[PDB]
Amino acid sequence: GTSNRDWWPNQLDLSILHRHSSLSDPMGKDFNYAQAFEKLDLAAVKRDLHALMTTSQDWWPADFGHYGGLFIRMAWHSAGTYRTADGRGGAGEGQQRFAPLNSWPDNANLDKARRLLWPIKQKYGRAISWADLLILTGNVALESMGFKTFGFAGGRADTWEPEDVYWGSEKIWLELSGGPNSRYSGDRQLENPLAAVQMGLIYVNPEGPDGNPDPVAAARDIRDTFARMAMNDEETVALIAGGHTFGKTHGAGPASNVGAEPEAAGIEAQGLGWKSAYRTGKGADAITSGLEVTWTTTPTQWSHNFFENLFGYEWELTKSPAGAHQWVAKGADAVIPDAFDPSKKHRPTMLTTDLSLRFDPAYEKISRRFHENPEQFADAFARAWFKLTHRDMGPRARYLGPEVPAEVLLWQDPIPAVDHPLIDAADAAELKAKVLASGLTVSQLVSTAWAAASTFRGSDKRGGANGARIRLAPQKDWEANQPEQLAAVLETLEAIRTAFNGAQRGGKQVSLADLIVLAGCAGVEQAAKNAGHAVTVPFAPGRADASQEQTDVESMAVLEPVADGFRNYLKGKYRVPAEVLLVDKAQLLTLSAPEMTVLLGGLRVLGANVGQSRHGVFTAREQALTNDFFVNLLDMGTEWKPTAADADVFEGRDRATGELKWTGTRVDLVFGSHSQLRALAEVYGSADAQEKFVRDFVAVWNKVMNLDRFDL
Amino acid sequence: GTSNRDWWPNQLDLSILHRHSSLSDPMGKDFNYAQAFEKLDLAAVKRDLHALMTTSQDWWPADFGHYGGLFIRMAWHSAGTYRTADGRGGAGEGQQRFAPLNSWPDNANLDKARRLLWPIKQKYGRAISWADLLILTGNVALESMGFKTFGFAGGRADTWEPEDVYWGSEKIWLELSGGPNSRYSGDRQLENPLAAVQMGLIYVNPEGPDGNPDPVAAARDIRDTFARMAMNDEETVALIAGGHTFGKTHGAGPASNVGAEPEAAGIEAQGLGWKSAYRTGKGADAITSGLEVTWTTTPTQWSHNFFENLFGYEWELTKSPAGAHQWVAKGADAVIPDAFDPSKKHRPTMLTTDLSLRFDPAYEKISRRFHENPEQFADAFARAWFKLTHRDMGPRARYLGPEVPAEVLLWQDPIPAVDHPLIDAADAAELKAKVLASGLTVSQLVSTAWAAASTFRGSDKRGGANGARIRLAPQKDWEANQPEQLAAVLETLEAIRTAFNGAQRGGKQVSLADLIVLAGCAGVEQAAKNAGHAVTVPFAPGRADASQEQTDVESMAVLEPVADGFRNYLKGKYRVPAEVLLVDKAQLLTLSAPEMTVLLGGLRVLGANVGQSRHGVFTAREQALTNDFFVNLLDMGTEWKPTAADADVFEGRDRATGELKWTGTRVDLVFGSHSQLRALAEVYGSADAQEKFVRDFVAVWNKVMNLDRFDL
Ligand code: HEM
Ligand code: HEM
Ligand SMILES: [Cl-]
Ligand code: NA
Ligand code: NA
Repeated sequence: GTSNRDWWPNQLDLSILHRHSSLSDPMGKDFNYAQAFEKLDLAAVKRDLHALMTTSQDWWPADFGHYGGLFIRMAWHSAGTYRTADGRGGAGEGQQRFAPLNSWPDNANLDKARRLLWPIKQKYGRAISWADLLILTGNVALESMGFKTFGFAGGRADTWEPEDVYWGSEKIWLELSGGPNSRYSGDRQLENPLAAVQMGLIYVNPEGPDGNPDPVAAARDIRDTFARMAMNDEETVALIAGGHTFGKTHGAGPASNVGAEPEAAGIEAQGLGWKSAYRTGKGADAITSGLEVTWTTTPTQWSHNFFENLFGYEWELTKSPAGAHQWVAKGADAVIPDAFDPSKKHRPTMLTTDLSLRFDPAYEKISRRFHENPEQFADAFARAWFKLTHRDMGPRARYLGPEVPAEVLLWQDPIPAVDHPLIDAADAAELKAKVLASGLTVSQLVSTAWAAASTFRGSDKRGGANGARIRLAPQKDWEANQPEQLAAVLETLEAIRTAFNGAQRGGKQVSLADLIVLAGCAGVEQAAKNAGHAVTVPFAPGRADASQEQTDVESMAVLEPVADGFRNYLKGKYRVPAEVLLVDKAQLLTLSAPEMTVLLGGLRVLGANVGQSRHGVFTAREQALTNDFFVNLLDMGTEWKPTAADADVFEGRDRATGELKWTGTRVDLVFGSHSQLRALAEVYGSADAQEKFVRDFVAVWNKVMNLDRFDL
Repeated sequence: GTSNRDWWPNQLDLSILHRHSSLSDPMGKDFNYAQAFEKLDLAAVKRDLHALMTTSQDWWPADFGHYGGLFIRMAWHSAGTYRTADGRGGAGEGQQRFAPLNSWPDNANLDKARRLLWPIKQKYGRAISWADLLILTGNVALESMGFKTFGFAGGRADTWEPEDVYWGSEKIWLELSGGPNSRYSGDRQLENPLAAVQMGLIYVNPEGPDGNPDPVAAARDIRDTFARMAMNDEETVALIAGGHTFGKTHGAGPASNVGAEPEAAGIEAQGLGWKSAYRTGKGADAITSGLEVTWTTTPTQWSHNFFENLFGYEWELTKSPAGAHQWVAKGADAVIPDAFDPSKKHRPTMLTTDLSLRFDPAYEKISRRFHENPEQFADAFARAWFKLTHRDMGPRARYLGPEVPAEVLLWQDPIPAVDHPLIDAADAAELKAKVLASGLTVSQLVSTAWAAASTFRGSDKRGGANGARIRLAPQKDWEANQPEQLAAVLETLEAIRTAFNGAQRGGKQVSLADLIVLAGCAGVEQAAKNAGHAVTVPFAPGRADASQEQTDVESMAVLEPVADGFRNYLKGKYRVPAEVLLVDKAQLLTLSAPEMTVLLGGLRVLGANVGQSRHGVFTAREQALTNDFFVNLLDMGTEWKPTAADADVFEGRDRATGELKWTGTRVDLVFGSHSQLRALAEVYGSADAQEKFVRDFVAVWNKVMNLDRFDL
């Protein structure tokens, strides 16, 4: 059947805003995962997982009689899709069990790992999510083989359909770089927001860059992709050598033996894939990557044998039974045990990418330190394994269960505890009146609260107004945040705060983080009053102020809005049309198409635009909350044309007289162009819509102010 | 960006079950269109629409100074997408304003017509839908130009995104037959469920079949496509001759002047398309179809001039100014007015498809009768226009406002009024005990109530258990309904009815329609009891029994289920795989994926399979309501393979011993295979899910029993 996407392959896709509907969710609308998890007997789950580690199924026999290695790779792959650029991927939604990730070549035979866990998932039911189980299983694998983990948090709710993610433009799995859809340009520059070298890989090609078995060149791809997944040199070395302390690769015969990935397989495979015609198809005959490497003398026990082997031998380029590049120890004894035959032993082997840890000069210093000091190695690995598997879980308030680490980590963007009484309804009314009496405008108050709250992204639950980090480096200097206007608003608000907190009894006080949001609420109420409408904007106190010392300035760079349609802002020119970037921004904010529409039309007439640009400001009563944006956009008395200067900017002229009435961007005019957005704009631009516009605008304003409020 | 559809273009699409969520809907979840429409001043709207008819806009000037013809085409095209095969298309959801229909070639310049209506839509807001306004505007155009309509119902709620319709497989607009995705095979057989001859046409090609100007062969396409839109010979002639009493076609210059359709046009076109470089690009210079035909000497007034011209001249094949085939009257004077220049007159002209009404022998007799009896033409056209424009609105109980015709029409599948007290909860408990004491089994009761209720489709709101049509021709004879078993159940239930109605005083009686659904509910109660669960199934009385004379046997044939995965039924072998037909059926029943999953798992263990097939009956306690289907399907102890005889039947064998445990169809095993369906099966197959399975099943059972209950 030919679809709208076939006919008009470049039209905006709004479906990404309407995923995760009550319709697709088999749980009741009242289902609370946290409430179910908090009654889970986690100790009983961990005992079942521990017994599973050494209970081989004949449909996928356990290497060395232990599934630990397989389950560590499973949990590492669940977490390893994460990109810092947009916070998409990671383990936080259990997306490994859906398309496309369930059928990525780098996830080959993790279908077997997930099937081994069905009996335990079945036993504990809704009290443990697949998303949590995949990570827990990884932890129990490590614990069962003598490794002390840093801890574990539950709270990853299951999802019921594929995340809409840009994974790249290539039309062939594992396509080498330099093709018609190359993710590389210039001097091997990987396109944002990608964090893997090839379509269907987690980070890098274990053979080396585009198959070239050079460990030095491979090191470059390792550093670049791992930085793009929030990992520095020390963390990267600890993770790779930590993982490759356990288990083995599978390359027993030619890859051409392996059949269809799960999403392409027959219905009778019942959700499994990569069926191999090679000998038994499994166990001693398994083919996964096409490499055949076993790193250590005890693949089912924690050791420091990975670095002993890395540094204790010289390495020779060789080929797996499948014809993949890999390395073997020159002049070595057969010291490595076979996975199935207790009478066979093998020489030490390494991947190109393992030799990166010795032949990259910066990696070599860390690898030597970890070699000489295996206790430093074990602590770095434990901290990195925690960070990897929790990086997208959001604030510490979301962390459930008895194994949550007490140590607060810089990477968590921590919020101090609140140790004092909160402001009540009468206090909030008093502070709103003081804000409005200071002379701060609707535009200053709405702009500032928008700038603070709109850094939130539901992809990894980073950002939001909690913390008041808008006052700190680097947020206070982001071009979109208008740093000089921002500094003047914050100076006034901080004087209001000091005066209010000075006058209080009983330790009651208000955070700047709360006052920034409450001020924006006053601005919206004033705008409604300006329009002749009395509304109360909801407000929930309880935000706290984080310090500069509790803020990683480098990690915060990825939250800079370089495109924000709701402020008619574009830092530079991009491949991607501005209207596509607007819908991407709405998805990160968790907004529906109706919520995006009403929010943007309101923000335009409140003066939220960066630099007080007139673009899209379709009103003669700026700083009044009206549906003017919609009534004026949909007026067929106005005709629109691109400017000679700039084809991304449109003039709206009286169709009769040619008089210039308005200017607008692609972000403004898409609401009068796109057939589904124009239908929404019509509802808000109708003569009966004033009360609905104000109500809906206040609702979506309050939603944005509260995105990071997991403390509630 | 490469998507799951790009990687796996044959996988099932579940997104069609999760459209029309609260997320995409700008209205509150409490919004009731019927209540809004009931408060509309319909008189005021019609005055505004009368005024609009002759208020010409410069950007699309009115032919003859009256938009009536354009608006009649607009309304005809809104209604004209309808197919009897699945009930999809039609005017009932206002889909002409969305992709792809807003951009079909046959809908060229109807973007101008919809834009002319924006001021009226704006003025009345949510109190009149686009869907109601398109039809009402058609009605007012006819009334303006002197034709009395049969009436008008409101109540078509607006929709907020495109409907998922199979319009065909061609990848080229207007592709002629015999291409690589031909909708024709054999002796010009049109594939079900399509009801148009080319991709992007409403019914037929106005030049003739694949552009060959033979009015006799064109008549064959007209008869076939109109039949597939529920219209017989009389209705077809009345509609074509009626429509083409008004207005004109547009082909003033070559089609190459005409630019991008609306979904392809620049953002500056603000939702309009087909911008033309020919002269002024509008009015006298307009290009829409490429044909240049004006039928009557009074194109803005009801006349008898269509059939006077048709029969009154001999016709000569000629070419429009765009190169299109059309016909001119031999030796005629210039009697037809110009649309713009009072000093120009034209000879009569006709389309190939107009001449069909004269040169097809069966049409010729109707056309001659209409020519000789113009009152019979006016009455037939008025009745056909009402049917065309209301065909997909469902039972008369949905019809709103003060212009609803009182006459009950056979095509409405009418239900008699209830004129008696209904059964109460005490009566319902008595009837259920009598049903269970009769000896009717769980399997008999569930199968019968499923057969009765599951004919409903939300596409045109035809079907359902109201009317007890399962006891009439043709439903009582349908293979899927198991005619011999059905006869036996109906006889027993009619004996219980006769005895209950005979014992009543005060006129109280129960309909067979009610008793069939109540007897199904008792069957589900009994099944729950068989499984040790205490369950009440909700029931709402008030169905009535329709007569055979109130049931058009030929119209009822299109509701026959030739595929029903819920009974593991396939009537023959189709090109579409059975799991695609299952999701298609779920969409028609208005089911979500979770609802489809629970229902099918339950029906399999209750014995609802046609012919008592063992396929998918994965329980050892048939007629007990359990989640056995899920627990057994997901059991990894079982391995599945297609049979020798039949690649569409699968055997489930113990992995260890090779013993046969189960058999299943594609419809059974897709729940074990598709990654999203398997995630749902797992919820219902978990150790904590027995009660949730029972309660979810009862909810979706009652939902199906109530689908056609608009009387509530
Ligand atoms: C440059 C980064 C990495 C590369 C290129 C890489 C590559 C690979 C490859 C090709 C395999 C073999 C797959 C098979 O044939 O079964 C594998 C196995 C494995 N990897 Fe990695 N890996 C990397 C990082 C990591 C990290 C960060 C972890 C965990 C902290 C990890 C843990 C494992 C484990 C446990 C296995 C063994 C699976 C088993 O026993 O079945 N890897 N790796
Ligand atoms: C065999 C079936 C039919 C064919 C092939 C057909 C074909 C056409 C074509 C090609 C046009 C010219 C479009 C243009 O260039 O602007 C037209 C116009 C029109 N048709 Fe039909 N039509 C059919 C049936 C109907 C029916 C059922 C109705 C209404 C009951 C209808 C009412 C109209 C009217 C009112 C116009 C004039 C538009 C104007 O004045 O702007 N037609 N038709
Ligand atoms: Cl639930
Ligand atoms: Na994420
Ligand atoms: Na329909």
